[PDB]
Amino acid sequence: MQIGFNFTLTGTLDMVQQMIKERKIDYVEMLIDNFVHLPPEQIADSFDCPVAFHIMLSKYLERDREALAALGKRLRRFIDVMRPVYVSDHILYFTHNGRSLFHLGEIDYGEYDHVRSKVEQWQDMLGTRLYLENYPSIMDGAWDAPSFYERLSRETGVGVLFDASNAICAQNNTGAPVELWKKIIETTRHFHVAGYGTAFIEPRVKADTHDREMAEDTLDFLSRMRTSFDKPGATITYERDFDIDYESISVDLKRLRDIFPCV
Amino acid sequence: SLLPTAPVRIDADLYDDLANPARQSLYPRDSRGFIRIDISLRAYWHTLFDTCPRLLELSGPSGGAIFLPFMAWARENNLAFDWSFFLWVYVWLQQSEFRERLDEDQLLPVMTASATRWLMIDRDIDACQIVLGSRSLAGAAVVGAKIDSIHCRLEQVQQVAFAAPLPLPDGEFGYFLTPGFEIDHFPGWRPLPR
Ligand SMILES: [Fe+3]
Ligand SMILES: [Fe+3]
Ligand SMILES: [Fe+3]
Repeated sequence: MQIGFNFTLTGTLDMVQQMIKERKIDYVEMLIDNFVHLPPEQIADSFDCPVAFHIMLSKYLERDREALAALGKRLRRFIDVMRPVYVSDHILYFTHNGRSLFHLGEIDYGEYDHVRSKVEQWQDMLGTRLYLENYPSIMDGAWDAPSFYERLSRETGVGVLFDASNAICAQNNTGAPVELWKKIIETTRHFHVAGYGTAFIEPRVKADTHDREMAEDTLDFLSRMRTSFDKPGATITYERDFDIDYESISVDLKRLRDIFPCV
Repeated sequence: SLLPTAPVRIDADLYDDLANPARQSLYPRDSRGFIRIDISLRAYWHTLFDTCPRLLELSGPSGGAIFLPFMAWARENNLAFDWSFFLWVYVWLQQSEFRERLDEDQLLPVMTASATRWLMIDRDIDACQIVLGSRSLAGAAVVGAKIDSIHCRLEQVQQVAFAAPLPLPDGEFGYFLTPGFEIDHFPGWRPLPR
């Protein structure tokens, strides 16, 4: 199991290169569509390790074909220059009737035909195999999502970028057990994990804040299914987007290394 | 233990109310939908006021005297909540009970916030800089450049002053997009989206 960290803001560069030097992470996962006006070589040179791509705002389920295609062609040159270990994106509801959501929506998993056609078009554009992330469900779509992603993957050839903490938000929020994801967990070699928070007015509802250390139920998940997660060529990206404190990240990185020892 | 999904089941049943504070009470307090709407709404509240805290010196600590009437107004005029979001709050402010307390100490943060949001969320490959103009900021503009080097020490949003004077926009605000990271030729202001 390789351990990664997510690079989303240029001000974290020095801290990420330090994590690489000290061998606390083995690769960097970039939120790559934040950087498609950089020279791609310059990012390749800033990390002395393999890189992976995470795409956040393609909005490939709703975006017009012309602007989608241009972004794809630009990402395609980034893939050529950097050879990312994988390329990944989301299944997110961004806009209702022309109005942007600020807290993004879980997709109605009944709408399989629509997602499938859009996913195929976007994977085509990118020219490589695509990994799609699971949503940190609040509402009961959580129970629908495992088989939806399993079917989506077998019909289109996409992969799942299994986000362990999102699945545990889903479990805490909706009851849907993380064991539903067993089959996906044993297939994909690529994972994500992070700390999560709570709704301000209701601590029982979990929110994917990526702002703190991993919870105990999240660590028990990884630890009790460590054989199902770990695999030839398996990777797990730790994600911290807020309270990006070096020391708080270093313990969570070490916690992952304890759960997945090097040999 | 779990909170019931009450009148609904999936997020898709809630889409229409995710940005409407007046319709939140229609869900049971104990229902999960009430909570889900509250999280979406606090996301709107915090995007507005975390980025522009001086707006709370107008509303007061809860932000309500801006948040509620503005959210109702954005639904009425069917605003998109795009990068222009903050600019539209300032527009609403100019016709509100607070219009007498606007000054450049309030104008520049909302201009910086919209320029910042455009350059973080816009994904047009051909647009590299946004230029914002305002009738309350003559001769200067607020420019938002997309990141084009992992090693830039400067802020991505700057106030740039023009040597040749600029036409005041038609509305309170105007904008235009730049294909590279220079500004040559002024193409005319465009009005705010939505
Ligand atoms: Fe993600
Ligand atoms: Fe994730
Ligand atoms: Fe997450």
